[PDB]
Amino acid sequence: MSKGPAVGIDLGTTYSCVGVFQHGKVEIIANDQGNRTTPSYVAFTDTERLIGDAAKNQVAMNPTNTVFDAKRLIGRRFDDAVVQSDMKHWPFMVVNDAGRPKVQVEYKGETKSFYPEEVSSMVLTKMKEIAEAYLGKTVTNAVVTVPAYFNDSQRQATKDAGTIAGLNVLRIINEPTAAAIAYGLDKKVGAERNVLIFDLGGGTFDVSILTIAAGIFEVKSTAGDTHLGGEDFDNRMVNHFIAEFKRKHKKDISENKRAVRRLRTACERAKRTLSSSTQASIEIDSLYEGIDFYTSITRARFEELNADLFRGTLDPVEKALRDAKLDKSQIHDIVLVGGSTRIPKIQKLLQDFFNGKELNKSINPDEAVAYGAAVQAAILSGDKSENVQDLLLLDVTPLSLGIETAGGVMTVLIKRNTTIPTKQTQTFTTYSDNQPGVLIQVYEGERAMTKDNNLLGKFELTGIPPAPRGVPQIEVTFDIDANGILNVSAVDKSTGKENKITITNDKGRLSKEDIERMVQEAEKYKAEDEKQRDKVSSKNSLESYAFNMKATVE
Repeated sequence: MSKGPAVGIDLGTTYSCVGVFQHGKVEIIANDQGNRTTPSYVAFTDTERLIGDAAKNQVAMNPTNTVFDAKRLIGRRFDDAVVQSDMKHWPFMVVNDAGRPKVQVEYKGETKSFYPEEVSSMVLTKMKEIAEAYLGKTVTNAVVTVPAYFNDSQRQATKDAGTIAGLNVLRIINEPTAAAIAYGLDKKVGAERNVLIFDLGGGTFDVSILTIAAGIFEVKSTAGDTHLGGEDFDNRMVNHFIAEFKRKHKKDISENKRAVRRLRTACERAKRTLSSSTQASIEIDSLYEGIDFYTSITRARFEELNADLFRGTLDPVEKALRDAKLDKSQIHDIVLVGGSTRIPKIQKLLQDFFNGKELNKSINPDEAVAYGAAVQAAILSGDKSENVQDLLLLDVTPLSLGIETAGGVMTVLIKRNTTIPTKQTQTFTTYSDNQPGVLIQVYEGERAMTKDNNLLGKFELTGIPPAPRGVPQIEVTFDIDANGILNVSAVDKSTGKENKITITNDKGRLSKEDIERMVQEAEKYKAEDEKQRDKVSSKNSLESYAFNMKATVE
């Protein structure tokens, strides 16, 4: 049963990467031309379909038929605005075939249209063969990564792209998570940990704040820039020089395209140099009108030229940190991913922002994602990962615990991940005037409304002395002992009367899967939720009725 291990793939916008976990080590597969990453390009000519390095190298000559940025369409509807705004930036065509987009090209003389998922399948196919060449055995099982903001639609389209290329997609995990996995930030289990994934690619920038605990991943917030990346920084260097030329020789090399191409390439190499040297040389023989161009930029002017672009970097970090509701100091880990994160200045800013905290960057930033996806791929096929046999780990709550408050809303008493033997208490009041009593109803789950969580038990507390709405004081208590049992009790603070219910939290009633499946939903609905997070107000208990009364309109 050793006919094909597991394959991890980072389906990136501009480039893609495929690695594999073999012999207790991750290995990033180089392609047929020696590259670790492969351009996500698919060119169509009158004699063949090109993919990867080969397609991209001829883009200059066959612009209208060399497609790229398919990841920006995947799962979307032709009328999506994001799509309408992007189309305006591409050489090739996008047509609307019954609601969904299709790139149209001239292939072998004929006009052809392709769904995005297919364009991607072509990328995954070259990726698949890259692996099969290295492994010498057919590749079938693969983990494909995707951005955290992607919606169900996009996830399924990314998944269809793999099955179209004969790939069985074990699972789709988020790029921020895959990154964390590559750095084994999950296997560090103990206290709850917050992780900020700082991803700066060739043209995409994404910030993610993850909370890991008990090997479970929850996406707290996402933020970034969908049109910012390395390319942009090179541009800053390219115009710099165009001007410098026009100023030295009173000649604008803009007319000539090849001149510009040559310029942009020289700058691309200089940027790389600048990440590890304080200067970079620029030598182009007969750049424009026979004129030779020989100069050199200092990291300082490079930084000066992208000054705003670089600092702007922290805004999405700040935003993300806010939407995640926590201070910079509450971040346990910072992870660097994306080629652009090699730029000294970017690192300086990120680190000076966190007061010198150490940055996780040892793993090639371009491979981190493909790397982790490869690691996650093994575990789902056969890989030693039983850390729960050394002694006694840290027992925390699997799912948030709580009670229904007027309106049918969830009010947590003990959020998930709280150490195990703890008792949390909170006070409530009646909703309407002279309320007979309150209905205590224990709920579990991570969603905002109780209808979206699981009901574990309920008990009433009658005998509340008639009082103006908001006067009675009921002290609810959630007590969880060592062995995991939950005891929910309510006390009317004006009399001493109480009532309790013991809930059997014992038995593997929740597998790793259930938790995740549920956390994923909570983040998939973080909006309807963070917005429903304003429906009513306060902590008051319903007139002794579960929100299982008559539902109304839309």
